[PDB]
Amino acid sequence: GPLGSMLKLSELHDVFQRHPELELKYLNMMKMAITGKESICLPFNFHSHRQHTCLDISPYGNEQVSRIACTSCEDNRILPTASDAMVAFINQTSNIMKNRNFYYGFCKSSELLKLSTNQPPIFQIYYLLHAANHDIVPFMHAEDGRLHMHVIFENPDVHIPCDCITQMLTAAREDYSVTLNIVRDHVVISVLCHAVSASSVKIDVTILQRKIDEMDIPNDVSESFERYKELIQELCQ
Amino acid sequence: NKVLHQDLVQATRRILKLGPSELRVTDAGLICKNPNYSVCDAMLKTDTVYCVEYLLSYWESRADHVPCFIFKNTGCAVSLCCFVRAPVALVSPARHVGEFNVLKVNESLIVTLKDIEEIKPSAYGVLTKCVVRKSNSASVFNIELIAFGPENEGEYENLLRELYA
Ligand SMILES: [Ca+2]
Ligand SMILES: [Zn+2]
Repeated sequence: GPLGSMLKLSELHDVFQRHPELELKYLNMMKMAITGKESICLPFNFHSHRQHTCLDISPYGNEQVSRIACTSCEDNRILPTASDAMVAFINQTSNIMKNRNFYYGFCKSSELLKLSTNQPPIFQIYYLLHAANHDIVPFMHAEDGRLHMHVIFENPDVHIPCDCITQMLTAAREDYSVTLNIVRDHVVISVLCHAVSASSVKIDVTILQRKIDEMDIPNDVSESFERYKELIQELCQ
Repeated sequence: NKVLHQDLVQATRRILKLGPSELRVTDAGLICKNPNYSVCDAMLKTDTVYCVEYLLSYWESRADHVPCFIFKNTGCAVSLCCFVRAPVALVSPARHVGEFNVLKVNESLIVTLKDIEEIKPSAYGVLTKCVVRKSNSASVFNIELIAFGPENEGEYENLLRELYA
């Protein structure tokens, strides 16, 4: 308190000579970050994203935060990679219920679905976001035979972890653009496909399409999704 | 002067916690002749937190000179080159360090105590440290300067008390 409020580090050096044992102790101690935050201007395109920086959307500010300074994140936890996301894309038909939420976004359209099986980064990006934040709702739409996606965050306070983004950009690179934006107080990540490159894998469209048709859409899901579909249509136009 | 030269080198190894192979020393005789030569160049690991301010301030403590360090990107890693007094001329694309910096192989980033003052909010319980990160691109690195307060202010004050027995 009283010493702490008064001493500058230019005065501690003659003191650390007498006590070199306490220097390391002093150095390690200073680990509570105060800086590493900055505002972000919407719509926030992810080419503007600063490397190794989480995003924090909240009533207390839409701001990017450095990973060392980030306290909402959890040091112990391991988030998947774009490669894990690809493996998940490959094994879709084994995890239909897990990924129920992703399939609802197609709104029972088999054309939009067939496009997804030619465009892995769509599933990948969903998979990657979902692992970070389970409370998201994707909506799929197509233009010129290219699948695009909008991912709505259900909650108003949204924290996008740093490594979740790094992986996103890996799955999205060159062909896609990603933009974060708020609409009607909700966060919406927009993934735009510029070009459909060749996929070197082939997902069994039939067993996927047929198994998706069989699923029932719950009324909680239906009514919640019903609310959100409008929100996107208002941001588009 | 040799003792002083050594003192600075030994400190740099301690504060940055560098092994013997990780610090490059140039000899004082060859430094004495030319003012524009670094006294030591420190090899910095990525994702490692480094106490740059305390190192600068130690150097200002021992010297009667405003120290000048410079981050150089060697291509595959960043090194921190340490000067007692700012060189007369430097590698052209040289600028001063902020909270975030994008460092190209071409470019070089100067760090002094006065750039740190600007970054840190208060002066009394705040120490700033730096971190190097591998960029999205292959050749590029990021230098992050971030200010830090203590875990516990009680422990800190205790420490400050223990320092004056
Ligand atoms: Ca004072
Ligand atoms: Zn975070």
